[PDB]
Amino acid sequence: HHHHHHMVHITLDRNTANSWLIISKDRRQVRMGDTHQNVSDNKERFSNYPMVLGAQRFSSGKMYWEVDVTQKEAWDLGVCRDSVQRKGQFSLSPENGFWTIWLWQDSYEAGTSPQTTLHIQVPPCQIGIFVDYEAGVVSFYNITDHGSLIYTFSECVFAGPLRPFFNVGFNYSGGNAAPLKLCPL
Ligand SMILES: CCOC(=O)CN1CCS(=O)(=O)CC1
Repeated sequence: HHHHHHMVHITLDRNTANSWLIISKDRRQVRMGDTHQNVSDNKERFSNYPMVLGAQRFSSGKMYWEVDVTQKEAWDLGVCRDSVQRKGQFSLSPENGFWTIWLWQDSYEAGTSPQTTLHIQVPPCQIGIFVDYEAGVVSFYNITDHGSLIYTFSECVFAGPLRPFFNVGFNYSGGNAAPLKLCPL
């Protein structure tokens, strides 16, 4: 792909994070803590899952960023509406305002309803995410496999400002402690 020139500098928004997440001082890395991280509750925080939003809001244009997922067993990545539900149980679907892919139990799937199987021959260590707001497109790229396409959501109905979306996943196994990292431009 030739989307690299739309690169944007994404930072994480502390105030949206699940209370067990640890966001680095530079706001470029997030990981699961082993306990509550001693922050107050607020209506922005994701309560049920280890999720956080980027600070940036997008309502036009073309945007591209990359995320490092090295040695993780589970994660979700993509974009979501600024107004997604924060509290309680919900599925990641375009109907609920999410355009995402994930890794879970050794398989990759796109967050459609119902979910779609992805065909990845080279497990990615870094994922590229491209958003074209006007075209209604969200695309995912395998940076480890020379930028190969993973998945395209098309005919997206964003219906609001978009935020970068992250889930570091649960660490019940002891094998998913590694962080998500925003990779340099
Ligand atoms: C994020 C919501 O908190 C929990 O469900 C509690 N806990 C699950 C197992 S874990 O992922 O090892 C650490 C967090």
